[PDB]
Order: sequence, then structure tokens, then C-alpha cells
Amino acid sequence: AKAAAAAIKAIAAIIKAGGF
Amino acid sequence: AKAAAAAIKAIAAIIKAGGF
Amino acid sequence: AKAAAAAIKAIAAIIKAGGF
Amino acid sequence: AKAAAAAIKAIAAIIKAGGF
Repeated sequence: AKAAAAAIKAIAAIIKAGGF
Repeated sequence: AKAAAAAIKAIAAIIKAGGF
Repeated sequence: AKAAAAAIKAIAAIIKAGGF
Repeated sequence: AKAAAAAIKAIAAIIKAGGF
């Protein structure tokens, strides 16, 4: 999870666009 | 769920590096 | 994305609790 | 990201079930 900010900050923003 | 490749590519490829 | 509502609806709520 | 191992150790396996 050292990588987690980098992974998640894409997906939660893409989520807000997608409407999952 | 139209977004559910595109969002996931932006984590699963980073997971591959991170080792979450 | 058969799995999407099972992945996302956990993880975005877990995010809401975490602060990733 | 304190939540992130316990999030994604589900979600990566749910991805491996889905095929996202």
C-alpha cells in the first residue's frame, strides 16, 4: 500500500465520473 | 459500469507494482 | 463487471472510512 | 491507506473472479 495513493486517487476520481 | 475497465486498469496495473 | 457492484460498493465505502 | 491491504486483499481477488 505504499502505492495506494497513486492507485486509488485515479479510481475514486474515475468512480465519481462513472457512477459505479 | 461503462467505466469498469478504464477505472480498474488504473489500479490493477498499479497493484501489479505495489503488491497490495 | 459482473463483479463490479461487489468490488466497488465495498471499496468506495471502505475508502470513505479510510482516506486512501 | 491504513485500510488498503484489508480493502484490496478482497478487491484484487474479486478482480481475479470478475476479469475487469
